[PDB]
Amino acid sequence: PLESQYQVGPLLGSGGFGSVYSGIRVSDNLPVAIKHVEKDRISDWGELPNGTRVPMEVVLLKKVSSGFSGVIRLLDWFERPDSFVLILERPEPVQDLFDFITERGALQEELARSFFWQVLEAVRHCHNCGVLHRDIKDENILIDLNRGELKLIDFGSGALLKDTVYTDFDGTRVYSPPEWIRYHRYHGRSAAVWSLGILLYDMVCGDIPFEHDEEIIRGQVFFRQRVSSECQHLIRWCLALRPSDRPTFEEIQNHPWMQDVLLPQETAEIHLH
Ligand SMILES: CCN(CC)CCCCCN1c2ccccc2Oc2ccc(Cl)cc21
Repeated sequence: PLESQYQVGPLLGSGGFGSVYSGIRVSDNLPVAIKHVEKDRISDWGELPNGTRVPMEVVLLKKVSSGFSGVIRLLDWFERPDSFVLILERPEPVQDLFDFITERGALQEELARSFFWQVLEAVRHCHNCGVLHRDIKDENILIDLNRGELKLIDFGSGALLKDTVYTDFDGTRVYSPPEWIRYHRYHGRSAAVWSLGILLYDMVCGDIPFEHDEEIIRGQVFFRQRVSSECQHLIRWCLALRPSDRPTFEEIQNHPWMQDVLLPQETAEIHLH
């Protein structure tokens, strides 16, 4: 019934996450994204309420797709003999944040503030749902250009949130914290905060701060672009070398740089129309 219920469109991209296509749900013409992954390329498995064997991505997406949030929701899934197929929300028009920043350069702080806030709200949501994303970055954030609303994608390197140590990582290296680089050990939240510092820098500078492992471990941040003392301070805080010197989500959201955020719609009127 998968081919009956969805009309397939153009390929949107492919990579470690599989292949993703543009789609339309024939029911009510809902725009969707159709993502295929081959079974032998799945290392991470978990189980359902009814308890069948599924990719962990499905377990994690189910856990975060209840109610509204800043997460692209899993609408349905299908097993095939050699692959799983996931039906996801698709905003229209949409652009990922990597492309947006490539095209438009470093973001004005008012815009970075709005965007970064919405990311923080989405990541808190995942955390509340018992999900750790583990690959927060520009390419995993979609922008609904009409509503000014950001949406997290790609739970393929994620895990159940826990309070004990993680000793595996298959997210993006240049967003990975120094403790991972040095010990192959991190805890969830504070590694997430590090990734968020990288993202914020990326937003306001138009590129990431560190390329090589030794820069990550050195942790010295240099600004190529004019950025306010308050934004610089938040970034250097998120990027504390010691995980315990990093702020909590609450402390990030109470930081003075974070005050007076624009709502999504205003953000789109000002910056996106
Ligand atoms: C690197 C950005 N872009 C170049 C053209 C490649 C597209 C990667 C994003 C595809 N994606 C996507 C990638 C990886 C996991 C889930 C995903 O869910 C989506 C849902 C809706 C849309 Cl519109 C897109 C996705």
